[PDB]
Amino acid sequence: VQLVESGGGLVQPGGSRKLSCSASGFAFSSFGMHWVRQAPEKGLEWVAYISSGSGTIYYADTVKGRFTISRDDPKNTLFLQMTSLRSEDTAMYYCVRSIYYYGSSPFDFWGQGTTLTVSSSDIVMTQATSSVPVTPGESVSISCRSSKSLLHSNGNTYLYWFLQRPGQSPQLLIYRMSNLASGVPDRFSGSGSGTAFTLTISRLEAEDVGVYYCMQHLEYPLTFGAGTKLEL
Amino acid sequence: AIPVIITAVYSVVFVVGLVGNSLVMFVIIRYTKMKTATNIYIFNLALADALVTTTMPFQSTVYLMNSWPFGDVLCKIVISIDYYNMFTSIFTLTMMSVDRYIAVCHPVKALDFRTPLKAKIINICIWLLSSSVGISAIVLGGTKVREDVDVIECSLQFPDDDYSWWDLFMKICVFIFAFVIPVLIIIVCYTLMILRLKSVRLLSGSREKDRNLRRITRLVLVVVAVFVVCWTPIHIFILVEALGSTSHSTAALSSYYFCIALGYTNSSLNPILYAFLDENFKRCFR
Amino acid sequence: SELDQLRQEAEQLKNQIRDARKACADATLSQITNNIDPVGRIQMRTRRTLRGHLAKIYAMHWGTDSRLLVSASQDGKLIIWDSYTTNKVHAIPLRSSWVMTCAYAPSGNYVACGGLDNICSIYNLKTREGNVRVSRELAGHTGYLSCCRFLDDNQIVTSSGDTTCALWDIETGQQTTTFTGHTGDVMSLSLAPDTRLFVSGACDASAKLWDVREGMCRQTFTGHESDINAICFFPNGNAFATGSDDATCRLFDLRADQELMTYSHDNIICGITSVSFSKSGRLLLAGYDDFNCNVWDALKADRAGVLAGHDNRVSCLGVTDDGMAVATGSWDSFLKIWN
Amino acid sequence: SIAQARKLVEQLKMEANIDRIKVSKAAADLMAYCEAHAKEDPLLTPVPASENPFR
Amino acid sequence: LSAEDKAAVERSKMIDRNLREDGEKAAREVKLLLLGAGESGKSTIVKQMKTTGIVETHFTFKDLHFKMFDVGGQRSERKKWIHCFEGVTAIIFCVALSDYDLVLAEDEEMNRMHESMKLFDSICNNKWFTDTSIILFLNKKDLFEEKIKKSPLTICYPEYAGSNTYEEAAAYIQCQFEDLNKRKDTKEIYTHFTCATDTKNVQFVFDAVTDVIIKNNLKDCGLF
Ligand SMILES: Oc1ccc2c3c1O[C@H]1c4[nH]c5c(c4C[C@@]4(O)[C@@H](C2)N(CC2CC2)CC[C@]314)C[C@@]1(O)[C@H]2Cc3ccc(O)c4c3[C@@]1(CCN2CC1CC1)[C@H]5O4
Repeated sequence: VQLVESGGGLVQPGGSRKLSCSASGFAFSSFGMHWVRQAPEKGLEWVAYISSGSGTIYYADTVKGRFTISRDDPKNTLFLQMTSLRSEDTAMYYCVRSIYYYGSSPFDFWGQGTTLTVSSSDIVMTQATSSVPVTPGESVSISCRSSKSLLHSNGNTYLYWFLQRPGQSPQLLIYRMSNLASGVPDRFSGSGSGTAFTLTISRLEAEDVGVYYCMQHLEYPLTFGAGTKLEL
Repeated sequence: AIPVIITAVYSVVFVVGLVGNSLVMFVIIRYTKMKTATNIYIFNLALADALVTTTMPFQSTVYLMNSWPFGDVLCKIVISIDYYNMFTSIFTLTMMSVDRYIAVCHPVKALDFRTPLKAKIINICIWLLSSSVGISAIVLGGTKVREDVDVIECSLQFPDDDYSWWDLFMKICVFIFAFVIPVLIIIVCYTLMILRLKSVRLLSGSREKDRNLRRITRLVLVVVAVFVVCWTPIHIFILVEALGSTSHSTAALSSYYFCIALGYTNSSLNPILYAFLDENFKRCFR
Repeated sequence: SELDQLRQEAEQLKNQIRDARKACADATLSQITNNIDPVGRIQMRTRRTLRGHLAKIYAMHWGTDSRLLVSASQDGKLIIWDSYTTNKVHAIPLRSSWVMTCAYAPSGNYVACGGLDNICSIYNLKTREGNVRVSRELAGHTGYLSCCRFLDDNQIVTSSGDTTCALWDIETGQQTTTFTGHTGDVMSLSLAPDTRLFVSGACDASAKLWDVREGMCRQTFTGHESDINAICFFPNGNAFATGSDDATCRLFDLRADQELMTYSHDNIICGITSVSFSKSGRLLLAGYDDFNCNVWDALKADRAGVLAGHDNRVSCLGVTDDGMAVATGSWDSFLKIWN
Repeated sequence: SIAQARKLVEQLKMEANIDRIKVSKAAADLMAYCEAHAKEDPLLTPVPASENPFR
Repeated sequence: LSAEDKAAVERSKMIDRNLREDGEKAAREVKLLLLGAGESGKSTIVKQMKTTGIVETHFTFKDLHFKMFDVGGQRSERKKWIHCFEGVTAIIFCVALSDYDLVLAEDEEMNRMHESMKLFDSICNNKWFTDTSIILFLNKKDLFEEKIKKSPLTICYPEYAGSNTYEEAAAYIQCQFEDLNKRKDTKEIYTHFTCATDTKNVQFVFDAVTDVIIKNNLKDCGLF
C-alpha cells in the first residue's frame, strides 16, 4: 500500500504533539526508515533515520537529542516523539523507506506527508539553476555541484536525484551510473564523472514537471540541495 | 635427601607442565576451534593448569631459602592467583561432570541445555564466583613478619580480632565447598551416568561395545582417582594443621614439598591426560 | 514372429550404426592439443572464505554481473551472497528443505531451486515489497531435479530424475518441450552461449545434445564406465566437459558428433561432482570427492596443480562470467573463492 | 516394448542422416578460439592489484 | 566505509543471526528416514503419529521433535539421492511379516521377502550408513497368525525342520534379518513386532532415538 501519516495541526511552541506514521501494506521489518521534512517555502532536509530492527539510529546535526524516532515492527508503524518544538520546526514531515543491500534502491517510496505547524565538515551540495522555464519535447539538463567527491576505490558515486510534483510527494530518479528507479520513464539519464552532477533528459513531457532535489548518502546528515522548479 | 631433590623436581615437573600446557594451547588454537560445549572446558582447564604451573617456580623460590625477595604486591597477586585458580579448576571439573551426567542420563534436556551459549554462560558464572572469592582473598590477604625467625613471611592477613574462629569458619567452609560438595556431586553424577549407561539397550554389551564401555568406565574412574589422590592429602593435612593444633616438625618440611608435588604433578599431567587420551584430538592431530 | 522381426531390425540398426561410426573414426586430439607451448603451474590461494551456512551445500550459481552468488543447502534456506565483501543480500526460506540444484537468472530478477520435492519453485528477487516471493511453482516432474539452468526470464530448462529434460515458461507455467532419450536419471545440464542448444548427462554414461527450438536430440556421446555427474560447456560453445563417478574428465565436442577420447587419471579414484570452465579454455577445473579440486590443463592433458583447501567433498563449483575468480562449494557449509 | 523400440529406431535414424561432419575441423575451430582468446584470463594470468577486488 | 555499506553489513549480520537462530532448531529436531517396501505398512506407520517426492508429516512425542522422510514416492533409483541422509538420526523400515505366502501379488517372478532382503543388504552394508541405527519393524503380524495355520512355512524358507508355529517362524525371520548387519559393534537394530492397529510403538521409536542421541552425546565429548 502506501505510507500513511497521522497527526498534525497547530502546536504550542516548545511543547509536545502526537505525530506517528500509521503505515501498512509493505514489508516493514526490512527497511531502513527515514524521516524528511521541508519548510513551506524551502526544500527538503533529513531529520531522522533508523535501520531495520532499530539497529542504528542517526540524526541530523541540528536535531541531535531533540526528536525521538522509534519503530514498531509488529504493527508496521513508525513513531516520532517530539521535544522542544521551536517555531523553526514549522515544517511538514514525510516518511521514507529505504532498503539497503547491493544494488538496492534506497528512498524508493515517500509518504503523503503530515503538516506540523508551530503556532505562537558536513558535505554541502547545491543547484545553481532555479525556476527554469521549459517547453514540452525539449531537452532540459540539470546541474548540481557537491563540495566533496563521492567516488571510491570501488567506483560508486552516491548521488541521488528526486522529483516532487506540485501538490504531491517526492519520487525517486537516478541514483547510480545508469540505474533508474521503479515506475520512471527511461528518458532520464544521470551523468557526471566527479563532483558535478547532470541529468541528460532526452525528452520532456507534461509529467516531467516539478522541483528537482540533489542528494548524497555518503555521510550524515542527508541534507538536500536547493529547489529547481522546472515550470513551463 | 632434601637439598638435591628440590632442583630435580623444580626442573622436571615444571618443564613437563609448561611443555604440556603450551602444546595443548597450540593444538587447541591451530588444530580445532571453540565449537562444542566441552572444548571451552578443555581450554579453561588448560589455561588453569598453565597458570598453576607458572606459579610453581614462584612457590619453589620461596620454598628454597625460606623467604621471598619479591614484594608484597606480587605476593598478594600470587596468593590470589593460587586461590582463584584452584577454585576455578575444581568448579570446571565439577561443571563438566554435571554436563556429562545431563548429557548421558538426561536425553531430553541435553539438547536445550548443552548449547555453546549456555555452556559459556555457566563457565562465566563459575569464573566470576571464583573472582568474587579471589577479590575477598585480595582484600583479606597481605604480608607479615615472623617474630621467631625475624624474616618477612607473607600469608593471609587475619588478626587476633578474628581469632581462630573466623579462620576456621572460612577454612572449613572452603573445605566443604571444595572437597565435600564437589566430590559428592562428581560421584553421584558419574555413578548415575554409568548406571544409566548400563540401562539403555545400546552400548550395554557385545564383543566390542562392552570392551569400549569398560575402557570408558576405567578412564572416568582413573580421572576421579587421580583427582582424589591429588587433592585429598593437601586438604586433610592442612585441616589437621587447622582446627585446634597439631604444629609442625622435621617431618612437616619434607612432607610439605612431597605433598604439594602431588598437586604440581596433577597440574603437569592433567593436560597430558585429557588431550593425549581424548581421541578426537588424536584424530585431528594427523 | 513380429517381436523377433523387430529384434532383428534393432540388431541390424545397431550393426549399421556401429559400421558407420567405425568408418567415421578419422582423427584425434592429443598431438594437435599438445603442439602448443607448455602451460606453467597454477598455484591459487583462498582470497574470500565464504561462510554462513550451517548445513550441507550441494549447489551454487554465479551472478549476472559476476558479483552476486547464490547457494543452496539442506538448512531450508537459499541465501544469495556477495563475492567481494563476503556479505549477503536475501534469505529465501525454502518450503522444501531438500535442494540439490539452484540457478540465478541472467537478468537477476529471478532465482530458482529444486530437489527431492520433484517441483521447481521460481522466486522473485525484485519486488516492491521487501522480501523474495515465489513467481511460479513448476510442477510436472516425478523425479528429483538435478539442474535448473535459465535461458531468459521466461524459458527455464530443468533437468529431473524422471530421465527427461524439460523447458518451461512463466506466464502459463506449463512445460513446452520434453527431452526424452536418456535411459538413466539426468544428473547435470549445460546450455550453450548462443542460447539455442543445451546438453545433458544421465546414469546411462551418455552425453546427448538437444536443440531447444525443435525439442529433439541431435548428438550422443556414450561409452563410459560410470554415471556422468558433471557437465559443462565451452566458452567457444562447441565442446563438452564431462565429469563422472570414476575421476575422469573427458573432453568432447558439440561438433565432432561421435567421440573424441576417453580421458583418465590414476592418482585419484574418487568421484567428480562439479566441472567448470575457464575464459581462455586452456585450463579446466573439476570438483572432486576426495576433498579437493584439480586444475586440469585442457591442452596437454596435464595438471597445473592440486588445488586443495576444503575439508569435505566439493559438491558444486562455478566460475564467473569474466573468469576473474573460481568458487568451489563443498559439504563443509563453506564456499572457497580462489584466484 | 513396441513404441519405445520404434522411437529408438527413428531417433537413431535422425542421428544418422546428419550433414557432412568431420572431427579435425571441430578441433580446428576450438584451437582458433584457444589461440585468439588467450590473454584475458585472471585464472591463468596473474591479474594486478587493480583487479581481483576481494579486498 | 559508507552508509550503504554499513547498513548492508548490518543487514547481512542480521541474516546471519536469523540463520543461527532458525538453524539451531535443527539440533533439537530428530529426523527419521522411512523406507522399505510399498504396501507393507508404510501407510499404517504414517497413520500412527501435491508432492511426488518426499512426503513430510510433523509430530512431537514427549518433548521431542521428529521428521518423517517418506521417500517411497521417489520412483527413480536410490543410488544418487540416498547420500542426502548421512546425518539422519534413525532409519525406520516397514517390511510385512505376512509375506511368506504371497510372492508379489501382481505377478509371478520373485518374492517380496527376497526383495526386502536385497534392499536390507543394500542399505545396511552401505558405505554411507555404517554408523546409523535401524528401528526395523515387522508389522501386520496379527494377519500373520492366520496364514501360518494352514500354509506351511517351508514354502518360503526350506530350513524350518519343525512344527509350523508362530514363534519359530518369527525367530527364523529374526535370524534372517539380524545377520545381514556387517558389525553390531557400532549398530543396534531396534526390532519390534507390531501390527496394523497396534498402539504404543511411538514409545519404542522414542526409546530408540533416545539411545542414538545418548550415543551422540558420547560421541561429541570425544571419549567414545
Ligand atoms: O584451603 C586450601 C586448600 C587447598 C590448597 C590451599 C588452600 O589454601 C592454600 C594454603 N594455605 C596454606 C597451605 C595451602 C596450600 C595451598 O597453597 C594449595 C592447595 N594451593 C594449590 C597448590 C598447587 C599450588 C592453593 C591454595 C592453598 C599450606 C600450609 O599448611 C603450609 C605452607 C603455607 C604457605 C603459605 C600460606 O599462606 C599457608 C601455608 C599453610 C600453613 C603453613 N604450612 C607449613 C607448615 C610448616 C609445615 C597454609 O597457609
